[PDB]
Amino acid sequence: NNPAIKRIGNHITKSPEDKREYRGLELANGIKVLLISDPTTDKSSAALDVHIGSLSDPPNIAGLSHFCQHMLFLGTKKYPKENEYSQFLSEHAGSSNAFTSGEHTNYYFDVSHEHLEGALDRFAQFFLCPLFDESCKDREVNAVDSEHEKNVMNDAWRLFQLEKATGNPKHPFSKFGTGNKYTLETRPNQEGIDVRQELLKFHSAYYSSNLMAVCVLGRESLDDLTNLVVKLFSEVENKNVPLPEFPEHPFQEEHLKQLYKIVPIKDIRNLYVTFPIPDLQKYYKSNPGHYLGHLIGHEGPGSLLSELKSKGWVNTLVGGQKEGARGFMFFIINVDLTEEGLLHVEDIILHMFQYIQKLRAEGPQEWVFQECKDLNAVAFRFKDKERPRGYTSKIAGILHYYPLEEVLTAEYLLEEFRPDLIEMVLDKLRPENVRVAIVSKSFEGKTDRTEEWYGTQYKQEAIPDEVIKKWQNADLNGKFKLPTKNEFIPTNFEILPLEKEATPYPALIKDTAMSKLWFKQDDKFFLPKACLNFEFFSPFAYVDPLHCNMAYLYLELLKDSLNEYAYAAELAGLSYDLQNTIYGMYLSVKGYNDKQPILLKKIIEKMATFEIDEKRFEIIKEAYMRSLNNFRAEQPHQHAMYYLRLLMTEVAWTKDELKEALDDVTLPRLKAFIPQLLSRLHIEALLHGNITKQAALGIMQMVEDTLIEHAHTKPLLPSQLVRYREVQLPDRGWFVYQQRNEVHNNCGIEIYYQTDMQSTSENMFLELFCQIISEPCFNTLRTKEQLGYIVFSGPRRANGIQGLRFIIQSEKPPHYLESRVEAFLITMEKSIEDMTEEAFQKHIQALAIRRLDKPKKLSAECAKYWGEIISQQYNFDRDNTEVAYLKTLTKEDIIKFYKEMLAVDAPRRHKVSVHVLAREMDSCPVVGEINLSQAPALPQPEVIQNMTEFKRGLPLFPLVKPHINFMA
Amino acid sequence: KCNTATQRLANFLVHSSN
Repeated sequence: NNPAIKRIGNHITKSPEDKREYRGLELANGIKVLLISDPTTDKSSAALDVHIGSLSDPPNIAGLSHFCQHMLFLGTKKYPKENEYSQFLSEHAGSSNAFTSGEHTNYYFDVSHEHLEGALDRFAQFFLCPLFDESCKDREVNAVDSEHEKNVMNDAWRLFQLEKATGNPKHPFSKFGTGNKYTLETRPNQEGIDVRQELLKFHSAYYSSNLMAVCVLGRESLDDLTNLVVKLFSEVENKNVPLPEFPEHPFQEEHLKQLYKIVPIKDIRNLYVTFPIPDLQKYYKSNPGHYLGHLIGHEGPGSLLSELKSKGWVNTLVGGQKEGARGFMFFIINVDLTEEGLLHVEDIILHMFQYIQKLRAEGPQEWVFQECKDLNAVAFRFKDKERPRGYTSKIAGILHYYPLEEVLTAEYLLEEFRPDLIEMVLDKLRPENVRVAIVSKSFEGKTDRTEEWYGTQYKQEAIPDEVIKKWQNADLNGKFKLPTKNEFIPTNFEILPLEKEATPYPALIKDTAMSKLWFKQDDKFFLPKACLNFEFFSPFAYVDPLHCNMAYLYLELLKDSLNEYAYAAELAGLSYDLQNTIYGMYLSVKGYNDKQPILLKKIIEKMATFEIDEKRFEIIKEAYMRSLNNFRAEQPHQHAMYYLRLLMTEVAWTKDELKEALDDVTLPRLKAFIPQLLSRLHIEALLHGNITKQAALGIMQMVEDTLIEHAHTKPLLPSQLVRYREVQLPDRGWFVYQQRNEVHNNCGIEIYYQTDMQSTSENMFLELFCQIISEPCFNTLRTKEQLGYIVFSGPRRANGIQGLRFIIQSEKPPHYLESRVEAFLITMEKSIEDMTEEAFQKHIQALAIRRLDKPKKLSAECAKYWGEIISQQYNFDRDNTEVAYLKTLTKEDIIKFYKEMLAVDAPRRHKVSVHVLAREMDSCPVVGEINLSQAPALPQPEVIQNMTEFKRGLPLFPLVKPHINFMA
Repeated sequence: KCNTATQRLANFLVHSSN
């Protein structure tokens, strides 16, 4: 019947745990659609994926696709307003983003479930009638240039483009996808090109319905969603565009057996080994490429990483297939190098080929296939319920590769065992088809080439035929053995019956001097999983720079020691996180509950009886040193955030103090440290998931007893449970701290307007105001003024204190950036005074939905509780309490709030600014003097010379009082 | 580890709020 629909797919295979309804289909114009009905979702979502990307960029206008992506948000014939789309989402608790890859342009958004249509309608016009306004084009081109600017000094982007440049230049794979002002404005202007028209042509030529896939999720029934989509998208024209293909691999003969030496920005040592392979996408039912990735990248006993690590040459390894594009792929084996490893690259590669030989000798193993297959089935069946926005985005993308009925299982369920495909791929992993790249500062001054788009310095040499021969003649190494059955594979998935004393929030079931235990049996997700979070309190983890370094090294050495054993647990869906904090240690164990007690016991036992391998100590210590120094290569805005942190926190060691004390840590010193650190402790945990109260108390007591038995751990005094405070800025004061980033040629800035201590009223005043200025800030500071790609605003919360913050990374100097933000602040005051009571009440409603949005999965809900515990506020019913209060606020309250704490002449303005200057900028003032709003005059700021003196001269805020929670 | 478990690099409209 329905002429608008070409076909309605059959039942969409889903997990029996998934309560959501699905319906796949294809419109007459060829758009592949997947509809999802979730009557409980608080936010609805939609996404569209055009199977065309930067690889299709015209040779003379690199980045056009990406620019097209940006421009579609800037207005359509149906909705002309520059930010009609953004403003609509923001006002209805929604959000949106989009990305461009070589073959895809993915657009997505989410919004309050009762406004899907309004949002979808505006969204559909992007693919129907974009305006590509001339004024918007001249401006938006800066955001793109700004985006590329931040990547220029990023080692990942540099290496990503270098591989493209080192392949065949004729192949479209060598194209520069990001684009910048030069390629999108300057250059095209020197060639009489009207970018407006090119955008119109590109959109008209490639944005064809036959190359699109859409996924929508909402509370509406499947029929309602169907009529909705048919009504908004069936009008997209089908121009029958052939799907681009690239059967000829970018790496041909002349590109093989090549060695590349690259100079990195950060001080890192890496070895990259690549093999050109066919496109294995079509073989998703067997995944031969992953089979080899599973083995070659395996950690655990007998693996390649094991030998490479025991020889002290490598620390980490990554192997497997890497995506290329329709027609080609690569198989990689990358590894970080130690100092010794750098001098043994040839030997490392030999081991790689020896292990590969072992695989050819043993032949394809079906039990290995069955194992991964069983794990993937368990993973799919008990997959966590995803958030709409990311879910619609993913589906829209994969609808292009799999049948409607299999779009959910395609990436999980394995069906075919293909020893013939496995051998076929293995036959490509040979010395004569290899590419090797080494990244090291040791190449500095020895290179003779430069990548044009990023300026990467490197050298290219052919691999000497004898080195190739030696690799080709690799024999079996007895140290290399296939993995054995994975004993961590779960088998018990029974969901315990919801106990009688089951509470809505975590309950305190143990309150002793040694430990405080918060517990909650899962009452809504019903999956065989659990979250076990432990907070270990010890003053010796952050007493001084030296101990902080040891706290770090200790845990880093420990994780390096359990790795081999822990890897199996990882593959079996059981992982953990262990790291040092300013208060001691943090341990988290999550995944299937079945075998968690086994991994946990093992970690704590190893923790309290650890024995440091000297060789491992020197290697990891050297890396840590580089890690600290490498902070100099981080982005300007990251530096700004870092400085503000050091400035506002009572106690904080800088990275300079850390590396300085790093030469004082010796093996003897570290060995003494550990027992000291564990001697006296206090543990606060949160056990949440498929577990009983008795299992929880049991797990908590097992941890303590293990520590008590091996480390003689004793309880910590209550007064020893210190919490750091935040510096209390003086009324009407303004301080400025200035620094310089010596790597990036961009400026960074962060402005913090401290308000007051956290509390129900103070929190919502700050949050309502942020909700109201959020979209206007982005639209004003970026879209119109184009200060930079990174323009952020929102609340800052720390040590129980809070306030409004602004973060911007730009080419413009900080003193100018500040002037603009001050100008924006005044624009908002007028804006709030001019908005209707309904518009105001609308933002309240939008903030309410954002705050009440339910977690979809166990770990998400656990995170919320963990936050209440970590901050020691324990306000588990915060969302309902705070929203109720918010619904009470008036426009007058917000106006008074701003006038009292935010305005330039505010009686209680507490302002601190962090100015990060660009590389090529010696000095720069701290203050200074079109169609831009007028910036108010600013007072003379006090320049912070020394951080320590700054804090000493200021008072400290008190800590927030805990919310009441009773139980024995 | 398996690459399958890894940061493909694409260009996003907006930076991450996280």
